[PDB]
Amino acid sequence: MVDFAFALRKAQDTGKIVMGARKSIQYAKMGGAKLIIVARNARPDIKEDIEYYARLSGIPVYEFEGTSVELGTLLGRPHTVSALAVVDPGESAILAL
Amino acid sequence: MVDFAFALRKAQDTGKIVMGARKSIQYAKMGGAKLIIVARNARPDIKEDIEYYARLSGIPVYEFEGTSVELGTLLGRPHTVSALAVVDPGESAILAL
Repeated sequence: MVDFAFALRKAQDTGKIVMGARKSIQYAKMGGAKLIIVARNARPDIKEDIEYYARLSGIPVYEFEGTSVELGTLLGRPHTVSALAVVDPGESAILAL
Repeated sequence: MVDFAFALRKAQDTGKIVMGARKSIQYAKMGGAKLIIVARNARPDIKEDIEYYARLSGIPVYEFEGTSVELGTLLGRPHTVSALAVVDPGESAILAL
């Protein structure tokens, strides 16, 4: 990952992202996302859940170094965000390896 | 992941793959691979190790449903293979989501 916060902003403004543990799980499970992002302190059960389905389908998982509070802030949401999925990167390089 | 065994064969024959736990760890750690594959029964410490570094860099990890013995067989190696990395997919669709 390169310049995560910038890449995330670019995806959010120009692409399509979906926020929340359940929705991200639905994606890791069913497909339909290009990348799942988890907060470092996302509750263990949620992280393991996402990680299991992500390995099942080969969807990449990226751990945001910071907290669910910091991730919510980065996303401009009035609440914590523990996980999200990138459905379309838009003009972002967030998927670049 | 779609038609894993076929996709893997195509990457192996037309792209670049690297086999082994240490080499895959080096990739998950330093970048340079597009996908890490782990056998279902790869020893837990090795899986966790790869999985940690993969999350650090957002490199996708795919779990092969079968054993390290079966994975070695699939790769035509005379030994078990617990993990590998796809450096170049070649003509393969192994990276498609």
